[PDB]
Amino acid sequence: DVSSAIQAQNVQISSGQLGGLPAVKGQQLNATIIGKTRLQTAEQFENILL
Amino acid sequence: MSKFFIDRPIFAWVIALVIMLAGGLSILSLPVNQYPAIAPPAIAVQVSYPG
Repeated sequence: DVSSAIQAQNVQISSGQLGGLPAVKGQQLNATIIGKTRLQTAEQFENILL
Repeated sequence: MSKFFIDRPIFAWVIALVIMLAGGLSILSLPVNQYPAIAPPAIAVQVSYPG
């Protein structure tokens, strides 16, 4: 349960682009959307709820 | 050598013809290019890590 859990709450999510291709006519403003990256501290790990 | 060829002008001609015939025929295998290979070799390493 702990492994499955650790895997669940410590996984870089891809997260696409905000204006990618194709797009709606116009828009003009395209930008990458950075999601969360994986955990780092011991404390963040101590908190991944089971 | 020279004195030798002075009275043997055909022999002289033949070494010259052999040189020409050979070097001539060589032009039918030489590749033609603008400059020789002058750029330093390079290697690219590439990875997409999506997101």
